[PDB]
Amino acid sequence: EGCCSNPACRTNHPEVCD
Repeated sequence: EGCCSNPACRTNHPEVCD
């Protein structure tokens, strides 16, 4: 996926990766 690594794109919206 595309935001599940950089912890800051993840924590913004995480359901689009985890």
